Amino acid sequence: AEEMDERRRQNVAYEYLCHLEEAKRWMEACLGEDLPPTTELEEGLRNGVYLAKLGNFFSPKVVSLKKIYDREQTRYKATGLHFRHTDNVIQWLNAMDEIGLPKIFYPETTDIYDRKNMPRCIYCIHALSLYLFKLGLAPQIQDLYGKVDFTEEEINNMKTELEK
Amino acid sequence: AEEMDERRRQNVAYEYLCHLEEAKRWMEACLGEDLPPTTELEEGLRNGVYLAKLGNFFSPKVVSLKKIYDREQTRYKATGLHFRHTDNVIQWLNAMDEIGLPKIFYPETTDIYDRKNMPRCIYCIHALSLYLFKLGLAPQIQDLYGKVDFTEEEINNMKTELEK
Repeated sequence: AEEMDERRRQNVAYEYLCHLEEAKRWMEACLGEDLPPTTELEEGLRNGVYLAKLGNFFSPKVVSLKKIYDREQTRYKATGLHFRHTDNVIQWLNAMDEIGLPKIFYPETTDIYDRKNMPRCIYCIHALSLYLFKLGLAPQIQDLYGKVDFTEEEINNMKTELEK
Repeated sequence: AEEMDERRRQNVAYEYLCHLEEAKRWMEACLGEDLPPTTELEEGLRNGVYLAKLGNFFSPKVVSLKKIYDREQTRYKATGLHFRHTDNVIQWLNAMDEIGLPKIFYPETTDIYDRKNMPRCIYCIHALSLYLFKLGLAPQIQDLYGKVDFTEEEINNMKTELEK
């Protein structure tokens, strides 16, 4: 009975990993390049490069690839996050505003850059996917709730990450 | 400078009130009846009656108006929530699953019944609205961010509610 609030927690972690995995595959399907491992996707979206590319994918008229800061992430891999990376997240936000995705789904720059609330970012990706799909601008995102598994260590890691 | 994290907080509350107002009007537009005041909408969705009605509106195959418990909410007005109201929320959930709304957006029964996380409910309504609109089953939800105002007292009440 007391272990219920300890197993339900395991479930949340698992479900979030599935949603992450789904976001990862869909972005890859759209971008045509590999994204970091599902287990490291959150940290891998922080510099906003992938998001800005996603923006270019559906709203090219608003997000030019040549104007993305550290497009190859060489700077990021080398020194880490830089204040200028924030512009990338903003380009993505502008991309979504251009195509009509309702703002209630938008995360704040800090939510992704300072990783204050990455889940909010994932949820937005998912909503953007549903919106893009209905406009016939991107493939449908997958649903992997039960077809995908993760090691006990990964669920455990995600669990503690979703708490403290 | 210290009042920034106290004004930004005011903004969040305001934004949420706008989202609630938008969900309220859209549901009314779909249902053809009045819903409680935007300021009391959250508490007013707890018994799931309006949600089940929303369910019947887009998936009558799954939700029969006659199988909604306390459809007139007479029980509710008399005595508060009753365990049997939980079924209404569940009918709404089944409605969404039937039309194919991605599960990532679904709140848990407890989130709305025990009011553990009503915002999750509101965000789901918005995703549902976006989806239903693309299916041509319902009118488009409005964007009221700037067009609408609330009293200071209301912004304030919502603010403290969104914290402790």
